[PDB]
Amino acid sequence: SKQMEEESAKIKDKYEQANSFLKIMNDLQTKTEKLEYKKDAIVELRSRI
Amino acid sequence: SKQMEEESAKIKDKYEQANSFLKIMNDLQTKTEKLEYKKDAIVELRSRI
Amino acid sequence: IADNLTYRKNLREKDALEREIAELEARNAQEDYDRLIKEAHYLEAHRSK
Repeated sequence: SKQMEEESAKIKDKYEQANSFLKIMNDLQTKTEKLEYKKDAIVELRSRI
Repeated sequence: SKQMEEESAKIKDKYEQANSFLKIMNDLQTKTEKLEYKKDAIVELRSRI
Repeated sequence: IADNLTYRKNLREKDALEREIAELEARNAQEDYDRLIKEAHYLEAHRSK
């Protein structure tokens, strides 16, 4: 039971790091599409002026 | 044991439904950001045209 | 007039986006999935016991 206590703490930590980098990669995809539409906007900007 | 496999199968179906809803709302938040940047761009489009 | 054609197409693009956002907001999948995942978790606990 004590063993399960410490390894439960460890797996909780593993979940914390997993979620912390999962949100990071999700934001990375968000920034990717952000750069895409910003490039489209810059295309329109060079076209207009 | 039969109870075990039936429980596992129905919970797996529940998993499939949950994952479908999760990806649906993920696309929903993506569309939310889409609306955000699209209306931002539309503001400048109306500013010039 | 090129700019005005751009304005027109942007107008209907914005209208389509405004329709889609309203529809997917009316879907309201977040609360439904919250209920579904609560049920899933409790059923998983039942299968575990």
